[PDB]
Amino acid sequence: KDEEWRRAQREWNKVWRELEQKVFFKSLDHLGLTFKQADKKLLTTKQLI
DNA sequence: GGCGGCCGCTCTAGAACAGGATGTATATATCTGACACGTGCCTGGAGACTAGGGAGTAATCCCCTTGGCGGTTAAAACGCGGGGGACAG
Repeated sequence: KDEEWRRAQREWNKVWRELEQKVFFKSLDHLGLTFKQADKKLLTTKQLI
């Protein structure tokens, strides 16, 4: 059971890491995730007025 | 002495229960008639082979649906009045 759980963890490890490589940095971005819409919303004429 | 109130008595009726009735549930007896087993083929699938052609895969590309924004006014939702219909009878 230990050996099979170990190799199960081993081949799950690669997909786990490749998913976390693109997930973690985007997760750390909080304001920048909504920046693509907030910049369009707030850099307008009436907002600056 | 008269009358309202209370309790007992008999009348009546709803309902649970038992018995009769008639059309089906079964216990054999026996028929019987297709069921499946055996046989004899024999005719269509399978091994093997030849050839070729349509899709799997790779690449591209441009295109089209998803996410994502607001504006706005049409509309969903809430609530009040009420009114005509579903349903019990």
